[PDB]
Amino acid sequence: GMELLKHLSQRQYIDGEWVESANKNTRDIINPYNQEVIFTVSEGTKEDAERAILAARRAFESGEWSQETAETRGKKVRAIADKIKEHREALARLETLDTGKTLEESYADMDDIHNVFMYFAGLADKDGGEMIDSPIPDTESKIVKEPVGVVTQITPWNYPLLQASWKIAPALATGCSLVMKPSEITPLTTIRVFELMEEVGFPKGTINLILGAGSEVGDVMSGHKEVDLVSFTGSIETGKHIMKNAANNVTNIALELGGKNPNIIFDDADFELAVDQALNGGYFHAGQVCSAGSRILVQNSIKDKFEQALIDRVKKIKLGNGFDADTEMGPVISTEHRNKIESYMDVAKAEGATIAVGGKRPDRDDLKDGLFFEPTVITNCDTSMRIVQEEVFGPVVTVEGFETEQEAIQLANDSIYGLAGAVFSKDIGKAQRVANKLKLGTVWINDFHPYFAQAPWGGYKQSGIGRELGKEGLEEYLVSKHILTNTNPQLVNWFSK
Amino acid sequence: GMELLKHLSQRQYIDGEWVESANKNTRDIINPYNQEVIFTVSEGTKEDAERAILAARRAFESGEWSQETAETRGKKVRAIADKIKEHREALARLETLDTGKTLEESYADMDDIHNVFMYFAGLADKDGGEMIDSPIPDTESKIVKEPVGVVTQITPWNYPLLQASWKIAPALATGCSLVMKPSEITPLTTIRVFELMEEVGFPKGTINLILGAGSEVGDVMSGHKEVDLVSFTGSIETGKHIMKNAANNVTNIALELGGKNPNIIFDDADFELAVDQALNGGYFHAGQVCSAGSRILVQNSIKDKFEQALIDRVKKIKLGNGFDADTEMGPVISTEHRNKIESYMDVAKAEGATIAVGGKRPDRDDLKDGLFFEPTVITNCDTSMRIVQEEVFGPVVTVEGFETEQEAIQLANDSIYGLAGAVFSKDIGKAQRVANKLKLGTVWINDFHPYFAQAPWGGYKQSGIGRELGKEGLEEYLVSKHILTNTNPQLVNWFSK
Amino acid sequence: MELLKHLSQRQYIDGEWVESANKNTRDIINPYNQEVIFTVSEGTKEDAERAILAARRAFESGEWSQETAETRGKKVRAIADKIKEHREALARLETLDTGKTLEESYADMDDIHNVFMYFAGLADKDGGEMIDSPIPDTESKIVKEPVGVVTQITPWNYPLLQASWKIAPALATGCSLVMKPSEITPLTTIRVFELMEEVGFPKGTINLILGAGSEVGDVMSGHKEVDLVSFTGSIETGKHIMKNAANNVTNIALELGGKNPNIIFDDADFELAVDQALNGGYFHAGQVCSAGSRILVQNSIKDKFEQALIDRVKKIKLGNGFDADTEMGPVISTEHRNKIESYMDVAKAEGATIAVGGKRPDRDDLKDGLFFEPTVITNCDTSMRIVQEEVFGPVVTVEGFETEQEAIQLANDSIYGLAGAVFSKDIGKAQRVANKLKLGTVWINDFHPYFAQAPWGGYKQSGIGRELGKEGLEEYLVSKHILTNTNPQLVNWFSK
Amino acid sequence: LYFQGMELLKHLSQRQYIDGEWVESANKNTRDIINPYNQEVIFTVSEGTKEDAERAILAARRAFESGEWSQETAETRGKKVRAIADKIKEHREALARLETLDTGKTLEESYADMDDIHNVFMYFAGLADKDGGEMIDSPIPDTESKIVKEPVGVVTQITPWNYPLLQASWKIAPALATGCSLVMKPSEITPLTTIRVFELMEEVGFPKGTINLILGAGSEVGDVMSGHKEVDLVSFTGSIETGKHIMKNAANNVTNIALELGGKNPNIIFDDADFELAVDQALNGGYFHAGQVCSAGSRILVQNSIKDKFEQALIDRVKKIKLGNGFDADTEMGPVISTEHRNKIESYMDVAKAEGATIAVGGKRPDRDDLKDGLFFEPTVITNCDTSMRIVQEEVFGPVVTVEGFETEQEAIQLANDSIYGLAGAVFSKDIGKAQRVANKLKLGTVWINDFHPYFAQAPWGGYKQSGIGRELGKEGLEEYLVSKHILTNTNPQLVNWFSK
Ligand code: NA
Ligand code: NA
Ligand code: NA
Ligand code: NA
Ligand code: NA
Ligand code: NA
Repeated sequence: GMELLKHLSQRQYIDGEWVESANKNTRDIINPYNQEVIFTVSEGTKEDAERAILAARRAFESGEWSQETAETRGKKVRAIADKIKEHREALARLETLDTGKTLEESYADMDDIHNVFMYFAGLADKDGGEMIDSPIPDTESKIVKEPVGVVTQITPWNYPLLQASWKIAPALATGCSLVMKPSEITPLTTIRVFELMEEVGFPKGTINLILGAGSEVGDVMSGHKEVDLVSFTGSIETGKHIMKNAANNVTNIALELGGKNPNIIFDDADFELAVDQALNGGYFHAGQVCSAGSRILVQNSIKDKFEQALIDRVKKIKLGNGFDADTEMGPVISTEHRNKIESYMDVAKAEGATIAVGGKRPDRDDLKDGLFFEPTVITNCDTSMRIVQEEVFGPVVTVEGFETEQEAIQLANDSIYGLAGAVFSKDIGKAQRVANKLKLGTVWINDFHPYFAQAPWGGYKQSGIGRELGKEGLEEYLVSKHILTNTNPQLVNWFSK
Repeated sequence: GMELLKHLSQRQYIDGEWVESANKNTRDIINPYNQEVIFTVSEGTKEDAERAILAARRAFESGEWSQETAETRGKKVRAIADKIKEHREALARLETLDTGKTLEESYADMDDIHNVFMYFAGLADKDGGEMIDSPIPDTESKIVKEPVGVVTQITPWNYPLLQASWKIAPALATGCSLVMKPSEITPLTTIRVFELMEEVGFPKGTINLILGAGSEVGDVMSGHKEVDLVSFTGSIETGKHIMKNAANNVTNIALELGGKNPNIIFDDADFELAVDQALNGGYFHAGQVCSAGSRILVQNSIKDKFEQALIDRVKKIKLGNGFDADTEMGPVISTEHRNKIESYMDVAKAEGATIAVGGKRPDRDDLKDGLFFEPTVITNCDTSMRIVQEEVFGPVVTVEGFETEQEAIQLANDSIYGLAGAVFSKDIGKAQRVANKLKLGTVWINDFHPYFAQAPWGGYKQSGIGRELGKEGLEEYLVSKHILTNTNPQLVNWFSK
Repeated sequence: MELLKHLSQRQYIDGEWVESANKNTRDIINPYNQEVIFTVSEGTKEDAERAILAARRAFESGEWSQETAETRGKKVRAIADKIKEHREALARLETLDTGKTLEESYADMDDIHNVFMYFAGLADKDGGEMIDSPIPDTESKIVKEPVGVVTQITPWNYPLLQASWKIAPALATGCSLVMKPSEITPLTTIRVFELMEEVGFPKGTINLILGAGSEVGDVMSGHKEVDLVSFTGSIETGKHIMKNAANNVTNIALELGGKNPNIIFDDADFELAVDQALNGGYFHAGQVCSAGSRILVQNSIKDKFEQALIDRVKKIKLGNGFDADTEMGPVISTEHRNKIESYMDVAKAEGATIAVGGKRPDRDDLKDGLFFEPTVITNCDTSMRIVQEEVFGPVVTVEGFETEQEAIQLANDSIYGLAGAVFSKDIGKAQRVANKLKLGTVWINDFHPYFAQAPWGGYKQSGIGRELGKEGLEEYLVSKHILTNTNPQLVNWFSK
Repeated sequence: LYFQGMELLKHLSQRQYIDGEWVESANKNTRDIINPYNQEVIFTVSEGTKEDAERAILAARRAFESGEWSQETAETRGKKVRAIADKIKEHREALARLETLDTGKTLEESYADMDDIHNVFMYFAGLADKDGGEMIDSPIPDTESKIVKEPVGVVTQITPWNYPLLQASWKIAPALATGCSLVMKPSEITPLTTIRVFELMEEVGFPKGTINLILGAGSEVGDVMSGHKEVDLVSFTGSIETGKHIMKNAANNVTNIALELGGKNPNIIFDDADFELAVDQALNGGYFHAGQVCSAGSRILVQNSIKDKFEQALIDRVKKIKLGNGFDADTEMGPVISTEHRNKIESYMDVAKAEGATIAVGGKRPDRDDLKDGLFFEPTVITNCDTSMRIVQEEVFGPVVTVEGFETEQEAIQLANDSIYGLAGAVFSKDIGKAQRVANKLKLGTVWINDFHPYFAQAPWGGYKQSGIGRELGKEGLEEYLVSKHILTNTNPQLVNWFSK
């Protein structure tokens, strides 16, 4: 469906105007299902990014949005939520066109996105600070929460609009001015949400959209002196660089990098549930969702049976066009990403692991032109291997065995990451013991994947800094100010007269 | 009084043992009043720092402190507070010996320190997380707050034990394990507080003290993979380096880097109060306290009179030995710091400002051997000058005029810093308008200097990242985990059978 | 006429619009002309019992109480949207029923929308706490649940606004409710129940009882299946309700109005203070719960203030609330106008001066309605009954004071504690006074503001508990401490 | 005849404490305090008058209005509350012995109590300066909106005979931490530890009138404490009948009430419970403090497949419970509190019989020589009963348990909730998921999963339904002693011009 695109903007949005790149450069956007060019958009310059940042500062300083009532900001955020639902069908199709995920996955996404905006809309006017009981007589002490200021927001290619919603909603609810740059390879739904936000109506410069991967654009967004918070979701290497650049101005950072999310299955788990959720954990969005569970840890007494049950089902996963109802798994996002996955299979082999199923591009005629990769299970591996220690971010799972509860915890925590993970067991007490010991921002007990606006999401260790979603997510966009009034000021007379 | 030192430890404290440096290196500690060597301590190695970090990790993982009840942690933090009060006299004298500040200032410090530990002791068991209303039927969602983990803590020379208290108290209250390194030039009260903490009794490895050059062990304390939070208070250049190092492991950072704190005096201020508090803001601890007000902004109609009234009083400030009750202002901290202050006077002159009073080392016989510098007032300057834009951190103030409320706000915000500031005016409504527009973490209305454990302290912009003190200060030492239990788990059956 | 042509005339119990069990009815009056405008069911005590039992059944079924908080919020938001959609007709109905101006009713409907919206947004924002247990190997959590079955009795001043303050949190939290509006002003409440039915809630979640039938109030306050009784109205009725609630140790929330003081210092903005004294005294003919009937004015400006106030009072335009030029409508009922008249007799007997007003207006177009002239009473003091007792009408008293300390002492010399104002350009002084006033809401250089984001309620005899804000929501929740011992060991205290 | 235990009462005050002075009753009336172990008079104290209570209330109001305590910094109030806590620990031994002397409970139970009481004061000391209100994001442009929390004002506090000093600590600690002024009246039959804690509080030092102690059950004293116009909150713990009367009196001034009236606390034992744990905890639930603690579990609901075995195991152990002097280390259960209370328990056994229940064991006063003079009653198990009986529907507050069977999870929940009460209860099952389902459906302020009795200052305690109004302990408990004030400042006030000029 190209007609989606006939009225879609191809430009950046800076200081209230849809504008081309300063040098008129463009980029061709691809559909991963067939590798065909589907759209062409502006490829911005570092100067365009600077300009958007300066526009955001100007707007912030003008106070039109930062001084708007929180109730009114909430209404405007709610109007965005309603736009998302109104345009659910076209937004879902656009996300499927751009990212390759199934239309059913995109629908679920748009429902979630609506709920993200709705949550933050409702939160906007619920906490402006606190009154402090001052330990000094005849003083009044209060903490006032203000918008952090100017924020730069960089989003990834896995769930572009969802990740955008997680950043935009609190930023707008709190009164910040923002500059957003989506992944250079998946900008379509982000352009669309900016059109919608423009329709809702915000003061000029409050929201700005930069497009591309232009030289130093990232560096400007992370290193500009007028930025108060840089919020980045993406690769670990890029994130570290971003944090180093933010240091030059002592700028707050929020990072969500990925993680190797463990899926711990005890022998007293509901076996069929555990297999089902291992599949779901490994292969939803071809294993590219941030919540993906690529590291299965299964108790030794059920390991052999578990491995086979998993493989039996992996063999039946239906690959195809995300627009087709029968498709269960779409393609991976890009050539570069598929190549990384292929190199990892080589690593697995070199280390002596077994490719139990999958591990190559599918041959089928209707899959030949797209960026498909078979769902894969790697067995006979251990925590010392690169394939276990490094996240591939593809439709690939590893399987390790464990003997004891203590061992499962130790193995699961033997990782540089700390994003999310699950424990499966009918023994809820045991599951809760494991959950309390796992160094992960989210632990699921007898589930896999859930996240929602009402609860914070983020990582321990190298999976990130800070939180998105929930009240903690909103707090990344606020800054505290202690105003202390002396209501009966007297000279101190410490120095001589 | 060097009997204060006859049983003071000269060693580091690592994994429950007082130990020398791995290479037996030492450093001579000086009294700034007379530049005499007063004590010799171990000068630790980068391997000593690594060892302390590994000990903190081991202890953390053992759970003896991290899994102790919050109530019990609070009792132990309270026992520290009680030790501080019990040893108030000797601790105050030690701080005066090491830092040069007056004994009265040290006494006030020790009272404050007691109150910091007491506040956090009381906070320890007041919030373990929250229950979330899950949007998914048949699920329980909770957010549990855990200690962040292993923390490294680097403190400055201005208020060594105070700054230590701000970091140690929440770290211990929340169940973290810590490695602390005080300023290489002022370690004495920090050594002493470690002896006191050891007496209170903590599991081995919970607290560790490293001594010596930040240039040796700093990179390890900021860049080690087993650290979960690096908390640094000190110079801006060092802080940026520390944050860039922390990025290598995506490590949380908390920074307080000082600031050029404005003191805004309107023509309807209580005049005598404003002069008094300008003196206090400029010259308490020879202008070296983090709350110092070096940038005075005074309304033009009272400026000429204000300048003279300030100068009249500056001429009478009594410099001397901090142990002498008549002393109002002690020396500055070191040769290096005094040299920086002298270079700044040269800058002021080169830029065309006037040294209205002071601006040199005092001549008097009893002051000749110490690191004294005269309280100084610089006039005829403006916001474009280096002397206005750069913080000297000494007994020096600049005076700028302003015509309007709007101008005062614009000038005060024309700075890279954002730590604290004051507004003086009998028109409380106007003071509140100004306070709301100042980009500062603390604004005082008709006061100067107050800070206290009940309220968060920290900076906007280049003054820092995060907060110390208050509930927010405690929160730096916690991490959130969302535990989601599915209480009626069903297969999803997204994939084929 | 078409405004009422499709409006239900019945009660709403367990998902059905029903007549009274005895088919009794009550004629509803328009205070502007005293004409009967509508006829509705006058329920029985058995009807009230049946609604309470229906609410309990629904609560126990869990369809609403176990609905997700996010979904409950969407439903409460849908109510808010209905209010805005029907803003025009709802405003006209409130004016018809209560007599207040159409402009006042419009403002009301905008506010009511915002009340539902606020609570919709709050519904899913706090489910309880994790506690750091002092017992090793235990998990301690506090789960917040709906309080249960709630009865809600509302007054005649701002019927739909007061209904919104109660309904919004009750629904957001998952309670089941039984509401009874003032017998004399049920129209907008019937309408909002039609709208809520359209939004769609499980049968029994919401129920509407109409009337002042024998023992109906007593059933709503004294039934064993009720978990909270929330009442807004007169002090005498509130006390009776609390005594009845005691028979089952039932939570009560009460809002009983108050003598709200308006303190004007000589350094106030003078014209602002006169303007706001008028607004405080005479908005809704002085019948709004935020009304300021007790003016305390500093002696040095008192004479000038009194005359400025009187000059303006003489020009206040009385008339039909539907007419744009009307500034003040009639009072609510014959009984209420009679209470106001008896208070003027008291004022005279005590030796106060009726400086202006104090009687029914004569004008031809006003003759048939329940009008009472805006009134200013001067030369009075805190020892008088007129100053100690609130009349809740278009009447203000004026007392002088010399000092800040005296103003505070006078303002606190009252059984009430609902709201009040301080007018002064000296903000530090206004803040000192505000901190010392025993009132749930204090305005500095303003009069009347209230809003869903902040709690409203009274100290002393003005009430128990709060409505609006997070505290208001909390009246509809109950805390449960669930403590799990994760390594239970025998205690072995008793011998084996 | 002298013995070292006399040092315990020799210097203990016998008077009330009003407006900073230890004073006798206005009419010099006194009351004899008894030790329930031997029914001997152990001490004589003032029995105050209604005028004494009025005077204390007026003193509290005066003090509150003076602001010396209400305007003290929260930090400083916390230090003072902490000093009280430290006094409790310092005098732990004597306070425990005194509580055992006055109430009859074992010395080990009193020791545990004093540790708890210390922790209560410590918890509130720590809480005192942690929340002064909120800044509100105002929907009106050019306004500032804040909520300031103030002490509620003058509070009256009436405590029961079961855990006199513990219940006193639950009330005093938040009242002082928040800056209220208080008037406290302990149970007329158990005032000793309350007098002692007032001596200790006076040592710590508070402004005159901030704390006041009334003693007795004098005519209309209760009525003055619940119905006086100068009171802002009445907090009562005790019987349901008294609580209702108190609430009705509080209504005359529209006065806030906080009530804790006890309850019939269910102990639900599934067939997949740890059997020996469940029998152990059923004993603990039924018989700690002779079943007089407020957390007592008198209503056992046991799944039918293990009911017979459970009933016999319970009875086998009940036969071995050691009754005796609370001061003796071997004592497992002490006497009941008074003659009137023991009589109520005896009349309930008559009711049980009339209704057709079986007294499986106990049900009478013990015969043994060393128990003959005290207010002892045998630990009792009543079987073959059902939810329609008075003995199941009404709480006896003694060393008595009833045992009902149930077949299903749904049935257990239904039966457990078929009660006018709502204080606390337990679920025993190795199936934690099931226990959690049951816990969420029970209409009780506290639910224990595989435990019985725990309460602590960090978590609120209170009842649904007729067990009470409001909460004690935790942040919610502190909040009973605070009142909210919304201060709204218009920072750019403009005339409205609604009325014509
Ligand atoms: Na991290
Ligand atoms: Na300085
Ligand atoms: Na910063
Ligand atoms: Na009125
Ligand atoms: Na009240
Ligand atoms: Na109740």
